[PDB]
Amino acid sequence: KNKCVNFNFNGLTGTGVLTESNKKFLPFQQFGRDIADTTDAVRDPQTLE
Amino acid sequence: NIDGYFKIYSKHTPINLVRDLPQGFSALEPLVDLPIGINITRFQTLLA
Amino acid sequence: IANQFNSAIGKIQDSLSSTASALGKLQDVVNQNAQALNTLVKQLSSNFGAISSVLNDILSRLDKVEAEVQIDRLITGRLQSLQTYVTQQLIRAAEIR
Amino acid sequence: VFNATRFASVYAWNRKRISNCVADYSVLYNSASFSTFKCYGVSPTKLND
Amino acid sequence: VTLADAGFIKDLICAQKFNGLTVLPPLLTDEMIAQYT
Ligand SMILES: *[C@@H]1O[C@H](CO)[C@@H](O[C@@H]2O[C@H](CO)[C@@H](O)[C@H](O)[C@H]2NC(C)=O)[C@H](O)[C@H]1NC(C)=O
Ligand SMILES: *[C@@H]1O[C@H](CO)[C@@H](O)[C@H](O)[C@H]1NC(C)=O
Ligand SMILES: *[C@@H]1O[C@H](CO)[C@@H](O)[C@H](O)[C@H]1NC(C)=O
Repeated sequence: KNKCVNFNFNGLTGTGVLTESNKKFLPFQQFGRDIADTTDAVRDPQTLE
Repeated sequence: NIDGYFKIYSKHTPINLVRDLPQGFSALEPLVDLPIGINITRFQTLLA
Repeated sequence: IANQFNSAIGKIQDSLSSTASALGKLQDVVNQNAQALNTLVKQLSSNFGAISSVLNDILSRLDKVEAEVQIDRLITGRLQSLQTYVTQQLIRAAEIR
Repeated sequence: VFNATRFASVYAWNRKRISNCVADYSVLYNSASFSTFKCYGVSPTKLND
Repeated sequence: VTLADAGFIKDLICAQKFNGLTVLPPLLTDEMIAQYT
């Protein structure tokens, strides 16, 4: 976290910095998407955070 | 029912009203998806 | 004449303070600058006839050669999308000049 | 899915759901027995990935 | 006038930046423009 990496979640590969979100995801959500139709948030499988 | 998945979305909200379906706004959250695959032509509720 | 000029300046302050109307000529430029860029952001969501608009969703699923038959679509669309925006922007720039 | 003792008739084709499981497709793909193994929205080598 | 960001030390312009749609500043600061005026 707070470091640059090649991420993958579920096959949603990419590149970025991961950081703990204060986005109050409703329990059924696993993604957030930016206006660009690019992901900007993810709910980890092993850790809900 | 979408493509064999029967999906239920719901909301429970407090109110104070004697007449009609409450004018106002809210969203139903997805409660459950089931892979059931059946045809549904028609439906009925259950009382107690 | 001084009283009249000072009065007229008072009427400009009131005119531009009490409502927002005259500045639409400036505002429509800042609006069009943004709207064209927002459209170019949105054009990344476009499929251009590929299996996905998204690149990794192709590259994670297909090999090298079968990806390209999708990827060159996205390239062709995105390159024309930039050329469209740049044609609009060069044209627009002439007005501002 | 491959080892059932009997299969179905095509006028009445069977459909088994798969979920909540781990998928080593190299089992199927490295099995010589298959006259065809053709993938349409994915390449076969990526099925493990 | 009511803009949505203007290149001021980093939202429409978070997304623009995250696609390489950069907005460069003017050469002349709004103070310089006011001074000339
Ligand atoms: C570049 O990033 C650094 C952070 O690494 C910014 O420094 C922060 O500035 C704020 C506001 O003055 C302070 O509250 C923080 O404590 C600073 N953090 C650190 C570690 O220095 C800096 O402002 C950024 N510069 C620009 C131009 O955006
Ligand atoms: C993943 O495994 C860890 C233990 O290895 C456990 O804490 C966690 O609950 C598991 N994930 C889920 C979604 O249960
Ligand atoms: C479901 O069955 C009814 C009764 O035969 C039929 O009218 C309807 O077309 C069927 N729907 C689907 C999607 O098969």
